[PDB]
Amino acid sequence: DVQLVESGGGLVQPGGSRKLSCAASGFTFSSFGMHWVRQAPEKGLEWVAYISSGSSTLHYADTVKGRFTISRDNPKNTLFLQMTSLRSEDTGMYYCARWGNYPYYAMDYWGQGTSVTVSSAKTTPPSVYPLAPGSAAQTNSMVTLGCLVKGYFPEPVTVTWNSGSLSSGVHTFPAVLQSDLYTLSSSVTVPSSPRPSETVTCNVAHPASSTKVDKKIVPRDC
Amino acid sequence: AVTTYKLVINGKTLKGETTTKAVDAETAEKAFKQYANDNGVDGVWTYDDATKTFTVTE
Amino acid sequence: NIVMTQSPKSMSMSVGERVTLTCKASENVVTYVSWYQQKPEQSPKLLIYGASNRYTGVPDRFTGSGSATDFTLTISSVQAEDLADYHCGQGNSYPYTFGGGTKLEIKRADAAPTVSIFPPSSEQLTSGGASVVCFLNNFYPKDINVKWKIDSERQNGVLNSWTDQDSKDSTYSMSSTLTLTKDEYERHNSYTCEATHKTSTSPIVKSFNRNEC
Repeated sequence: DVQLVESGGGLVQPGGSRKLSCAASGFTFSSFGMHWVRQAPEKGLEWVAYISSGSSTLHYADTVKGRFTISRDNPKNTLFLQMTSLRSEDTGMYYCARWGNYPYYAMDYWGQGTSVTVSSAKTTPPSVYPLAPGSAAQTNSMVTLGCLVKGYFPEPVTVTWNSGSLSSGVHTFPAVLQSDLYTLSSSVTVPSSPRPSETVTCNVAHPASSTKVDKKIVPRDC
Repeated sequence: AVTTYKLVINGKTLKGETTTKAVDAETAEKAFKQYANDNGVDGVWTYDDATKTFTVTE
Repeated sequence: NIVMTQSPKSMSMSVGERVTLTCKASENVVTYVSWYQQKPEQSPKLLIYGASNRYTGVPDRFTGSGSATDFTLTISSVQAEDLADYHCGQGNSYPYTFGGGTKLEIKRADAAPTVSIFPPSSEQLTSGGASVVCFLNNFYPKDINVKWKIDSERQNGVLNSWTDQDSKDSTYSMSSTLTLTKDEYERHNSYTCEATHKTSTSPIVKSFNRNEC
């Protein structure tokens, strides 16, 4: 099965330099042209580079040439992007997509993306706060618990409930900035049986600071 | 690339890990103690030097 | 450099109805136009490749057509699944360009919200901050007004957020956050969340007078 996954993102200084990567698996790496395609907070896709199957032929978008260099290690199947003059506008979600063979003269396969933020700002991990209902029969049958992820920068952060075994009534609300620091929320609503009975844990990741922290949500039991 | 310390934290509620780049190791827990503060972590502060990691246990 | 122009740009359609999307190349691209679908923050999936082929898992409800300069994508029966953005690209010649995307919003039946308020955490306070939160969930029409009245008096240090439509049950959700200091939240006591939505004449309203045990 074709799986593609990029790494190497995080905060960078304007004028700086970074190296993204993309691990291709479940397909014969080297029979395919690969692509880099990034996407900003407003827009749609923007193509960045192409590398032919054997690195012989490469193409660049006007915006990124002289600065970015695409490469590839067929042997150990990974695509790369050496970026080098990071400007605030290089700030996007980068993906690697597979070109594809006729008839598919389309971006066949897509990675998950790796975000890259070019900024002067310092990296600040998040403070995770439980949202406990605690003592107020709050129901239809459903209790609604959450998590507060305040004070971080950069973006993003990823909230999952119970290492994701709760896809149930999840709601993550986009981040708003207060003063160079985003704050975002995440809710999940579970039936009455479980609030306390079963533990409900929110998982929080913040790659730029490599925070992976779990906050068990316990009745605020008065 | 200044020097990257890590805090493993096993509190009653918050279990996980965070990180920081610092000069002094002594620097590292000054911000770590702050980070634990902000999250409501209060405990026993040990420290491994081969691994450059502070631990905060409850 | 070919330029891909997507129209309308936004469009809301009740389910089971037809919708049409336009892609316009700046110059001939023969049939090298593909369409991608990017469901609320997921990376893009290939949808239509060539200008008219369906890719893995697209039902004949989807139909792509076009020739050298004008392409169109036709959802003959819009559905809750189909909630997304549709980007169009031409892979005729480099630089490879995409259009701007077309957002497809699902029109539907109104639905009143579920307002929950949550008091600041012991942990939150430990650090001297008090962040009051209210979650208004699963409404429809995205138009809603939240009012934060302190004791039974009102503010401005709120910070709101909105969801993309739930994809299954075409609703929206919201989260307003009132953040005062320890010694602020402190010198005050009942804390309410008020919300009218055209499903209710009568504001929906969330409570809580600080019972710290």
